[PDB]
Amino acid sequence: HLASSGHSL
Amino acid sequence: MIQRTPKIQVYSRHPAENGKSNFLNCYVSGFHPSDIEVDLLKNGERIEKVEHSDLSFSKDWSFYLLYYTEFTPTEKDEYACRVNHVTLSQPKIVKWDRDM
Amino acid sequence: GSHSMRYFYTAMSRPGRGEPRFIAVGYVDDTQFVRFDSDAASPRMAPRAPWIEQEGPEYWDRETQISKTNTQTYRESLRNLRGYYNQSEAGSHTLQRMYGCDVGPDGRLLRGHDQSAYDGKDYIALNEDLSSWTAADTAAQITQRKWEAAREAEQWRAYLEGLCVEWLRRYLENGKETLQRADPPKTHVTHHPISDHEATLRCWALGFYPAEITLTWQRDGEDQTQDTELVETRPAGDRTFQKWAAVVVPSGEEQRYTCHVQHEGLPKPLTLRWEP
Ligand code: NA
Repeated sequence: HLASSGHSL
Repeated sequence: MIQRTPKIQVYSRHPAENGKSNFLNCYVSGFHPSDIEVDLLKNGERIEKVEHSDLSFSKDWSFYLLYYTEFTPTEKDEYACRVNHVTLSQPKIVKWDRDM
Repeated sequence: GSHSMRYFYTAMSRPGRGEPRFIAVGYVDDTQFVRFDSDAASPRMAPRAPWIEQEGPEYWDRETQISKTNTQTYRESLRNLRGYYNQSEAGSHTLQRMYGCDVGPDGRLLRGHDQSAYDGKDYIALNEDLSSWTAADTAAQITQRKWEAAREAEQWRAYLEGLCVEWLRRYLENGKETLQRADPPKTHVTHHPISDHEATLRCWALGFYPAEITLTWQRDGEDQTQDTELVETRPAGDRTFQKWAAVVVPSGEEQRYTCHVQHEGLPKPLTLRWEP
């Protein structure tokens, strides 16, 4: 179950 | 940039005896970046419909891939794996050693 | 009987040959169970183990949408990193991420993970406290400041302690007949003469799972660490793994050498000799 999409680097 | 050259191992899924079906495996690992050319050779000629695993990497960030094909060894047929990568002057050939 | 879930992200730019490719694969222990490739004709998160297939459409839609979003976010991240290092738009670069959770036999969180690397070198990592970051350089310090502003560590901690562990426990139960089964190595010792003077003793371990294994040669009960050639553990293609260890011995002295094998699938550790 993936981590939710987060902030770009 | 720091690049890493691929390690190569050529081997079968099960121990080999002539006339039975097996899988020929070419495992390339330890490399960076991830673009790589890998062919399985039969007496010099590239085999077709070879498959491979989904790209992944180890804890040190280097990539690894398994290239494999179903086959049937014989006492005469020779097998090898041909690998090219940005770190390699020319493609490297690793023959399948029977008694590895 | 500890277990882990890990996701591996790779994003690679290729100027002149389209937008950066994004690839995501998921593992439980040494078993791959999903994949996504932004270069597929119709990109979707797809199953790679039988026990994940039973998940319903809302699962596959969620994982596909996250991965399609990530494809775009990792393209932004690659643009940002190029800037952070004052790099030209002509060169190819790689961004990697791996994250996940480890649990013990009782299923409790042992520790979580989230690490990132740029062109193969460590860039930023979430600390074991799941609340702070370690940045490799002044470029990663920019990422850290951005991520502190967006409270990313907080979200990682909630994921790593919550859904990561809960879904890993669920996978472990749905796949228990393989994920919770350790298969021991099939072993033997072979003998390859070099000259009248020496020969090679090679100790083989085949068909084992998981990949974790210890293979050592001893001469008179002392380990031959610097003298042993260990090959990298390799996949057989049928979920199992292979490894060998070799030592060159003086001819006639073969019986001084013992091969020692440790694996979770083994009732007892093994000691093996050459049997001519
Ligand atoms: Na080359």
